[PDB]
Amino acid sequence: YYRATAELDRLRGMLRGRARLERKVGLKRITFLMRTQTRYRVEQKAHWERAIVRKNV
Amino acid sequence: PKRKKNPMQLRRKTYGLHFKERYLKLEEWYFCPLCAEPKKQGEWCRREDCRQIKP
Amino acid sequence: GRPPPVMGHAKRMRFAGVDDNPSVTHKPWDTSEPLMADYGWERGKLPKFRARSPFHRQQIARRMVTELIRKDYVIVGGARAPALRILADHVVELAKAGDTDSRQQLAYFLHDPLMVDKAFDEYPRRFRDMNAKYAMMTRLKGRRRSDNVAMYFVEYKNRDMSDNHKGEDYTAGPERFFLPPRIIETEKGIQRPPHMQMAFDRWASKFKTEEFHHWWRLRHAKLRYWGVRNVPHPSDVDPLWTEKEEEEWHNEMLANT
Amino acid sequence: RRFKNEVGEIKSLPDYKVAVVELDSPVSIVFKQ
Amino acid sequence: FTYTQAQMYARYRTRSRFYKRPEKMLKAYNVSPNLLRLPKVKPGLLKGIYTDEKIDLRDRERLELVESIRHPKERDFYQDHTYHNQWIA
Amino acid sequence: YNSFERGWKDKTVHPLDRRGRFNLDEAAAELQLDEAYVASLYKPLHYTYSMKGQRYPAEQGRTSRPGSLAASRDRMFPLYRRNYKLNRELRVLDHRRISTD
Amino acid sequence: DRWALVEEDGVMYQVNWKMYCERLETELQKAQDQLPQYSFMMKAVPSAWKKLDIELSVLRGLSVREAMAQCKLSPRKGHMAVFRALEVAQQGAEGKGLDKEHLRIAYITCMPGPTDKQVDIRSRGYYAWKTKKSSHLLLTLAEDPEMVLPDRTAIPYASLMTMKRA
RNA sequence: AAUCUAAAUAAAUAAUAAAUUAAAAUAAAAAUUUUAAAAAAAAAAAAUUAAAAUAGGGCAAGUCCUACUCUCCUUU
RNA sequence: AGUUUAAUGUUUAAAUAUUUAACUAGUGAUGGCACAGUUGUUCUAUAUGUACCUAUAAAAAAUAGUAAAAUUAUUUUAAU
Ligand SMILES: [Mg+2]
Ligand SMILES: [Zn+2]
Repeated sequence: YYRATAELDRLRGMLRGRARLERKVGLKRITFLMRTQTRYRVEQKAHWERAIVRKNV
Repeated sequence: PKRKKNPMQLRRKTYGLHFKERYLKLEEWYFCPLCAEPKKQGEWCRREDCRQIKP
Repeated sequence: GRPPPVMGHAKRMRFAGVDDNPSVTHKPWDTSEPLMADYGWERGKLPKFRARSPFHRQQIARRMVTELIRKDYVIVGGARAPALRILADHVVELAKAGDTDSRQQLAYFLHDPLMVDKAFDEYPRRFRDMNAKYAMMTRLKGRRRSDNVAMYFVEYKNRDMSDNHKGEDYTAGPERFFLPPRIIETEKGIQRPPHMQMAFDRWASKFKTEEFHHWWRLRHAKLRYWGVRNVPHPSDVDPLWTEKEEEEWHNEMLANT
Repeated sequence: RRFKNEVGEIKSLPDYKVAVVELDSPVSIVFKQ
Repeated sequence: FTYTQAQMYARYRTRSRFYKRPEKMLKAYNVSPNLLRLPKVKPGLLKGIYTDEKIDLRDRERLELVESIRHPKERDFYQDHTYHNQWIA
Repeated sequence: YNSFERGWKDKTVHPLDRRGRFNLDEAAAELQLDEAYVASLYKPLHYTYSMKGQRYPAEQGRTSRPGSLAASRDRMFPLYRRNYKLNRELRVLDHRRISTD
Repeated sequence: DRWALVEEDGVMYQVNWKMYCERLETELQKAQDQLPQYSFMMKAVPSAWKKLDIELSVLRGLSVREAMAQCKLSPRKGHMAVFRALEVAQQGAEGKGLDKEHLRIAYITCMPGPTDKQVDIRSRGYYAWKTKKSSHLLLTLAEDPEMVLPDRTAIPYASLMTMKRA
């Protein structure tokens, strides 16, 4: 099981306090906050985002 | 303690007027004209001049 | 209402008025009594500085009064000072009255008899015209290094009307603790009552030996066994008093020669 | 006598036997400086 | 903290650092990896920790100055002996 | 404590026992009691006779240090050297007193 | 001869190294001492970092004539350790040419340092290692050119609201 | 009534996945409720989080130990 | 005035201490050396025989898949 650490290891630089300092809590946070974006983005962002465009027109 | 505290928990410690007033306050002072040493008011030396007339 | 709102007994606080109310209990709210073992934060009680027991506190009230009389200044610390100055205004209230009731009511209280022999002689002469506030409570500045207890300098009032401490200086303590205190040079021409300065060197005589210079050497081993930082080894604690410091004083007793 | 040499091994000298003899007429040594 | 109603950025080198001190990078085979590229200028000048006097209170000179600092209540024991018999080699 | 800062000092050494300065050997001459003996009465019996006792370690004196010479327990505390004549004369049973044959 | 590459004209030059790092160690030194600063590190200040350091952030950014004052008053240990420097550092600063008066405290930071391990013997056969802590004290006296040393000879503000108007 | 401050100093322990959520109310669905959801909106005490340790159960496989008309050797 | 109780203590100053109740009369017993592990000793409680008697110490790979804890290398290319 490969946590893609070197793909997240340099991106904790924009998390907040405890996540940046320690690694096994830093990854766990981002590899979740990343794991929910790319799940929010595929199935949920449109049917929200395409409702601002409908509420506008 | 059933949890460790992130800094934002340790940092709230430093906002109340209990931390500030205990550690982070500068004392008001002035130069004892007789001893030329810094001094607070209401306190004097063990010395005749400092003890007869409070500098 | 008809009964007191707070019945017979309840401790109000430090910083609270008397709020007199009909009650069976007895409260002084006045402390004109001399040399009294009424220590407390109330009104009719002098401040109870901390100690192991109201007995041991009374034992601290003895060696801190008999050392203010012995040498007119004692650098006392914390809530002992407001508790001592009221014992310096009592000793004079005991030394002024004079009757052989009082001279014992202080004899019961002082660890040493020469003090009750002193207090009754200088103080009637000294404070013949002062009628209250005989002790001056001037606070030293640097809080103790061993704890933040404050250090007040309680000294008896006017000494220029004294007979024992006429023109002494207290800007600094005696060099070896058995050496008499430095004198103001403007009044260097002062001699003392003999019974005061002949009994002193009787006491100061034991530290001028070598058996105390062994108890001095030794003590520095205790404070290291108990490890106390910054205590020189008993191998470089060369004596306080010595033969070179002998020659001056036997020739400083030229009066009896 | 025992001690630690600058290296660190405890280099204890051989043991001996103080024998305080007591002569009749006292003896002395002079040292001119 | 500090802050005099002024947003000085914060407590400087203090509050956050004292939370997880960084593990010390160990040498492999005693090698320093980029030794053969970085210059030989004394490290006092490399990252910037350039100090005019590095006074050292771990010294027999300043033993009086250390004993000047510590609190009288800070009793230190075993001044004239040690619990472990020092004469065992 | 007239210190203003307590310590291993300014702890008034004897705030009692004001009758100092005892000339023991001088007084021991009046009692005719072996001046070397009388002075031993007034120090813990560990220090003079061959008795089980507890010594402080600084009292023992250190090896020759780089800072200080070898300070033996005697040359710093002369009046604490045990006197084993005075021990034996007083405390131990001599062969003489029980010699039977 | 080891060469360290430097660029001079857009191309890099295989310049000798022993002569290149002797040019740094003289330049970086000359680029550091000609400053109006004075950095001074006291080490093994016998105090933990939690304590010692929070008593520094009161001093960070104070004139040394004030810092040497706010230190001598407070009975804390952190203020007595730094005051040990502010009399030694300025004692060395005045040699560098730095002013005795206009000198400031630029950065006064605590540096985590050596930590002994002492055996502690808790009750009921449990042990827990007490670690006697010690820190390092990094102090950079800088020089403020226009710093007006305020007159401190009037009782803090007994000069008013305690003295009657006129 | 007594003795057991704060502060200054030295600096350990259980526990620690995280928290910005935690509150609070209501329904739940397998459960005690906790979640999910909706909808809100410094110091003492021990109501909740594990304020507890550790006892209390009963089941499973494993071993233990004691007992006698029915099993079996080393057996004196 | 050290011991059948009770309070405190509850990682405690103690891997049993502080205070205290009770008890206390031993010419028959804290004690010379003597008994040792399928066994000693037992005024017998399956109690103890060096601070859990399941003795210590030592030597094994016993069994533990039969609901214990684990079993290390992303971007794949046929289903139940
Ligand atoms: Mg999409
Ligand atoms: Zn002064």
